[PDB]
Amino acid sequence: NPLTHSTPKNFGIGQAVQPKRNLSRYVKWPEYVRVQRQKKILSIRLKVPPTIAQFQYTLDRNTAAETFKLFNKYRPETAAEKKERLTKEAAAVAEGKSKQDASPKPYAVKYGLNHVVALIENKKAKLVLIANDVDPIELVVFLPALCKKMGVPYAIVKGKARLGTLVNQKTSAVAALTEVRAEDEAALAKLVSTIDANFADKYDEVKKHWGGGILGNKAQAKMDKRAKNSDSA
Amino acid sequence: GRVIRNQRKGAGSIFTSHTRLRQGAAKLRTLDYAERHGYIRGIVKQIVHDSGRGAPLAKVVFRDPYKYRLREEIFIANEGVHTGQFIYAGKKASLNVGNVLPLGSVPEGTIVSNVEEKPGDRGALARASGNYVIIIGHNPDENKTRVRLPSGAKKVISSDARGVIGVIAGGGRVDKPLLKAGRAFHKYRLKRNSWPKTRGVAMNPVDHPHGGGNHQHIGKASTISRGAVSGQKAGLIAARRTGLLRGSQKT
Amino acid sequence: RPRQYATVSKTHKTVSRAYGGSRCANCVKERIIRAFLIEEQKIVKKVVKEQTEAAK
RNA sequence: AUGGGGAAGCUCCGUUUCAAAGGCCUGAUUUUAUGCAGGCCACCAUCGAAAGGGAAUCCGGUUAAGAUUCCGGAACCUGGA
RNA sequence: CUUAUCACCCCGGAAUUGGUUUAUCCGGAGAUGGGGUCUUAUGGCUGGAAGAGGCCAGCACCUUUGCUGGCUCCGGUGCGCUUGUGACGGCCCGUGAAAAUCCACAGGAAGGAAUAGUUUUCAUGCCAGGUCGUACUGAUAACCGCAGCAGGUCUCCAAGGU
RNA sequence: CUAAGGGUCGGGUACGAUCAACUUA
RNA sequence: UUACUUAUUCAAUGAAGCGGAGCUGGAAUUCAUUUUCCACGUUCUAGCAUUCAAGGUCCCAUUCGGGGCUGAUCCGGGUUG
Repeated sequence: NPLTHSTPKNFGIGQAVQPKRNLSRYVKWPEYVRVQRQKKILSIRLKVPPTIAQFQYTLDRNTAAETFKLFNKYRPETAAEKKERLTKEAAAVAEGKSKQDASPKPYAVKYGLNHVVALIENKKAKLVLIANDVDPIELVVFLPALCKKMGVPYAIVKGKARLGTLVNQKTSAVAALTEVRAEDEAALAKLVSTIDANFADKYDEVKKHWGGGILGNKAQAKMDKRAKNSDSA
Repeated sequence: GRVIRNQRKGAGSIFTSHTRLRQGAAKLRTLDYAERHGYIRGIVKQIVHDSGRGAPLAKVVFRDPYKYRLREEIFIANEGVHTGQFIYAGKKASLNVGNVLPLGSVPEGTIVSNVEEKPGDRGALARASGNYVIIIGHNPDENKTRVRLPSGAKKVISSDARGVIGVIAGGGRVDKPLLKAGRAFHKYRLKRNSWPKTRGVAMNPVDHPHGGGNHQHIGKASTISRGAVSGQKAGLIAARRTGLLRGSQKT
Repeated sequence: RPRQYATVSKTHKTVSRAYGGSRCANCVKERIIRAFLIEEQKIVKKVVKEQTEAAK
C-alpha cells in the first residue's frame, strides 16, 4: 500500500499533455449536419411572418394526450380488419340479401390533406389537427385560416409522425374527426371548448404576431453587456 | 505586335519560382490556445541557409499540448539566435530576441520582425534579411497597434498579431557589389527566370512598346497610366514623379 | 547500407549503454547530468514557492 | 482522377481542396468466423528516371551465333510453418 | 582472423608555452606524454584455390576425343599514369533533390514454475523466387540526313619512347 | 667529368657498411 | 453617421479549449456577503513529459483484478476569428 505515490500532473499552458476531454462542442459535423443547424438558426434569426410562428406554437403535451386518448378509439381499419370484413360482407349479401348494409358505418379519423381541406370547405369537420413539421409549410399554412373562416375548431399539434401513427402511416400532416358516437359526444364537446379557447379564438390575435428575431447565445451576451455597461454608474 | 515579356510572366511556365532547395514556408506556429493565454517554450535545433533567400531560417521544435508529439516550426532567424536556445511563444512570453510576443504585449519602440498582418496569418511583414518592424504605439480602445514598416509606411493592425522580437539575420547583404554577371547569374537561378534583362529600346516594335527606331529611344513618355492595359504597362507605371530624387519626401 | 541492417545481429547495430545505438556516450552522459540537476533544481524552486503557503 | 466548382458543350480548373475519404492481436474464438461493447490513428488517389535512390553473384568452361542468364564449382538476398 | 587516418575513454596536469601539417591549427572546455575499441575503409594471411587458368616438355595417329610430366617462385622502385578512398583547405548575395526502403533508440502493454515457457536480431537446417528485355551495329556502310552521303549523333577503358 | 640536394639502427655515462631518385649548377 | 447579424465575403485548424457563471486570493478598494479583471498556480540549463493517469472517496466472491465520481468546476453545443 505504501508502494503507491502521488504524481499529479499539471494542466497549465505548457505543463503536461492535455487530458482527453469532451470535444463534442468543436465537432466538424458533416455537411448535412451543418445545414440542419444553420437552417434552424436562420429560421429563428429572421422575422418569421405571422403565417409561421403560429406553427411551432402548439398545445401542451397534457392536452395532446387527452385528445389522442379519445382519438385512438376512432382509429381507422387496417388490412387485417378490411379482409375479415370484406369476406364477412360478401358472405352476408348472399345469406341476408342486404345491400352491403350489414357491415357497419365506420367512425374513423379522417386524414389526408386534400380530403381534410374538402372536409373543411364543406364544413364536414367536427375537429381538425394540424402538424407543424411539414417541411414545405405551403401545404399547411392556409389551414388555420381555412379552419377559421369556415368556423370549424382546429388545433395545431406537435408531431406529423404522431399523426402518421394515428392514421397507420409514417406522416399525415393533418388528422380530423367528423362524427363521434353517441356514447362520447360529451368528451368531444368538452375537449373542443379547450381547443377553441386555445387556437381558434386567438387566431385573429396571432394574425398580427411576428416571431423570430432571436439572436445567438454570444449575441445576447453582448446585448446584455451593452445594458450593464450603460446602467453602471 | 506580339505579347511582350512582362505579359508572358503570368502564364507561369518558365517564370515560376525555383523551389527545390527551399526548406519550406517560413511561418510562425499556429495561434492555437497556448499562445493566447500563456506561452509555449521551444528549442531552435538548427539555423540553415535557405536557397534564394538572403535571410537564414530557424528550425524550432515545440511540444504538442494535446498529443505526445514534437512539432517542428520554420521560423525566420533573427540576428543573435543560436542553436540550443529556448524561444518562448505567446502572450506571456518575455521580451527577448527570438520570442513571439503579440504586438499589444510589447512596449513602444520594440523591434519586431516576421509580423502578422492579421492575428493567425503566421507572419507577413519584415521578413527579408536585415529588416524589422518598430512599434510606434498602441490603441487599446478598439484593440490595435500602429507600427512602422521597412518601406517607411505606417500601418495600424490588431494587437493580437504576433511577431518575432529582433531583426532578421543576414543584414547588410546588398552592401557588397556583385561585381560580375556570373554572380547575378547564380543569384537568380535559385530564384526565378528574371535575368538577364534585355532593354525594350533594344527590341523591335513587335516585341516592345519601346522597340524600333533608327536610334534606340523610347519615343513616347515612359510614364504609363494606372488605367493602361497589359502590353502597355512598360516603363514607369503610374509614376507620381520622375528624375533624380533630391531632398527628402517627409519620410 | 540501410538494408544490410536487417540481416545483421543486434550487437553490431548497438552498443551496451542507454541510448546505445542512437546517441554516443558523451551525449547520454550530458543528458544524465542535465536530467538529475534540473529535477534537483526543480525541488529547490518548489520549496521557494511553498513558503508562501506557510506565510499565509 | 475523385470531392467540388465552372463550361451550351467537346471539356476547363482543382490535387487536399468548404468530402461522413483509416490495420492486427489469444477480441469473438460450435445457425457463427465479423450473428456480436475488444485500440493507435487523423493516412487521402495514381502516373512520371532502362544515366537519380534501390535486396542479393562470382570465377573457370562452353557456342556457327547466348551468357555476370547455359554448365561445373563456390556464395548471397527476399519471402516462407 | 588481422589491419586506420579521424574520433573517443583512463591516467601524471602544461610559460622556458608545447604538439604539429605542404598548407597554422589545437590544448585547463585538459595539451604533450603513457595506456587503451568496431565497421574486409584499404591492405595482409588462410579458406574459396590450384583441382582453375596460364607457360613448357612428351605420348595420342582418320570411332567429329584425350592422357603424362613439370613450372606457375622470390622480390625492388616512384613528384609516374588513372581511378577510388581519406584527412584537409578554398569558393558563393550560388551553400549544392525527393521518396521508397532499412535499422536503431526511448517505453514498459503482454507473457512466462513437474520435463515446461520464450531465444527463429546466435548457429545450423528446409522450400520458392514468377513476368517482360538479353543476337548485332552503334557508324567514312547496320542511326538520321532521299544513299553504303568527307556532314550530324551521348559515354566507359587507355601501353612504350620523345 | 665535378659539386650540391636523401631514406632506413644496437647507445658502457658524435659514431658506420648499407641502400636510393632525378633535379639543378 | 450608427445601438446589429443571419444573407454574402475573407482566413485558419486533425474545426482543443469560445461566451457567460465563476471557485482560495491581488486591487488607487462596498458603507451590509460578491458591484470588473487575473494565477486557473510551468523562463539559469540543447534532459524528461504518451499506455481510460497517478492519487483520493464510496462499492465488488479484490478469479487476466475492477466499477462510479473526482482529479480535469458548471451552464450554452456559435469551431474560431
